[PDB]
Amino acid sequence: MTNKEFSDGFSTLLNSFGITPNITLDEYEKSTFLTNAQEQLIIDIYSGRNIIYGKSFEQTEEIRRYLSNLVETYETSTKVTGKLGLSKDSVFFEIPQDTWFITYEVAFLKDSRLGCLDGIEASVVPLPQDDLYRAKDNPFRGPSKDRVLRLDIKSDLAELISKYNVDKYLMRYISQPTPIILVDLPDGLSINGVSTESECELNPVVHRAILERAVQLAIISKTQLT
Amino acid sequence: MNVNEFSNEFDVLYNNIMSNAAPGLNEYEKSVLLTKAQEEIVKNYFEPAGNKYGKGLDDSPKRQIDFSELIKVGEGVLNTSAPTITFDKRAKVYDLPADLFLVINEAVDTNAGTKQIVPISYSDYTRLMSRPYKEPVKYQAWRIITTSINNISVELIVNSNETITDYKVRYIRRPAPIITTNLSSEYGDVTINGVSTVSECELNPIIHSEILQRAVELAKAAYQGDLQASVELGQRSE
Repeated sequence: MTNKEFSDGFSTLLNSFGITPNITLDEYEKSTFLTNAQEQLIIDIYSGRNIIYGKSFEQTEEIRRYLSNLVETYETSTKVTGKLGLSKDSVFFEIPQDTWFITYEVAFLKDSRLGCLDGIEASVVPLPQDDLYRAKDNPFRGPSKDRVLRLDIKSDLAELISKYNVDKYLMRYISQPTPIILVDLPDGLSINGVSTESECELNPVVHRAILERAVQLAIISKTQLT
Repeated sequence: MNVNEFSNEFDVLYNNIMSNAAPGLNEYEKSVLLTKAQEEIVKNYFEPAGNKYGKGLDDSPKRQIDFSELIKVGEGVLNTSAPTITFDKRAKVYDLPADLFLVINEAVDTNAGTKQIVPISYSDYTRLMSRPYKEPVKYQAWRIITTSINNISVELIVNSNETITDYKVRYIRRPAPIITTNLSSEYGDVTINGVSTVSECELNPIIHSEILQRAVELAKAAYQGDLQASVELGQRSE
């Protein structure tokens, strides 16, 4: 569905300007509620907390077809120099700053010590800080040629603890979806920092579910004190 | 029924049957009372509370057919002829037709399609400009009356990045006076609303009897002349 179709369906479902009591929204309010419904729905889908679906990020074909258009791949070889880490062999990499959740995360290694295995792809294991001390020396869950520990730190950074030098850092995350903005908003206004029209980038399959959730949010907004 | 029939039946209903007959009315007086009755009937019938039935402009077939001959459609002229101070920075000033009595429907044709104009009140203006958006809904536009001289000037507020192509106004034309005879005189030309020539009732014949009855009632109230009659029959001026 397009922005015009989004607005028209929103009005039709809300029974705007009908004879019965009803609710009429501005295009800014329609955009706000559509964006809120979109982001709520995709977060609930990713966490598997939607009772209707009850499935996780890629647990079935339906959810794949829903959130296929947020999956973005990223590559980086630059390392942030001045930072204080929890180990000597700690390197820091920037995050794209539009990430929502990291779903695939792997690290290529370039070191002489692992001879004839150079350029080995290594599995970045997100490790909590409780386990870090007892995982540094762990030969089965600690850093090694086939495994790297990533700890999240401030300023959108990723502290990669490896026994070998880390050359490249690969990611595949869920991106910020573009907001659903149905009209070029006036000066000052914006949704997610976007002022112009913005079409939903997901598939049309989930557009109608987003519309239903946005409508429900609208009625909740108008009918939370009565 | 033409002006001659108004005057003749006015005499018949006023003083040709009454027992202790009163002095007959001059044609200027009859024309005055007929015009006043015309405006009074129009104002009574436009507002539901103004008449005994509780029915307004379009609340029954009779009320439709009453104003059928008084409805007119025109266009507002863009008021870029001279500079002016608009209350709202993003409002385009338009001038309504001179012969305007009441506005019942307005519409504006923009590049984004036709949009119905909603006349927003001053309290609704204050409420709506307190919200973050400050623009109309999708298929409507907003309107407020601005500095008007000799004719109504109107401020149209549309959504951003929209240009107005035309501004049609379905209004009720100002009724023309009912004048029985050429009021030209050597002693001085008298006029009802600026016209001394004969002027027929330009409304449907369905309400000609109604206007005549109201004229007779006003004539007899003036004849009585006490404060009571004037006060109770002024309640229907509205």
